[PDB]
Amino acid sequence: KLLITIHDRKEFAKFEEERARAKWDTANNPLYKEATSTFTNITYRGT
Repeated sequence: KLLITIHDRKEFAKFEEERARAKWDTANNPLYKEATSTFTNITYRGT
């Protein structure tokens, strides 16, 4: 798990830039919820 955790947390360590709150918040501002919306934020155009 040691490297499997370091060699993988890279993504987390990367996605951190978006919700980097998951280390001292995760939920704080809806941002954390917006980081996921970043997916729908491209379809949120309702069209």
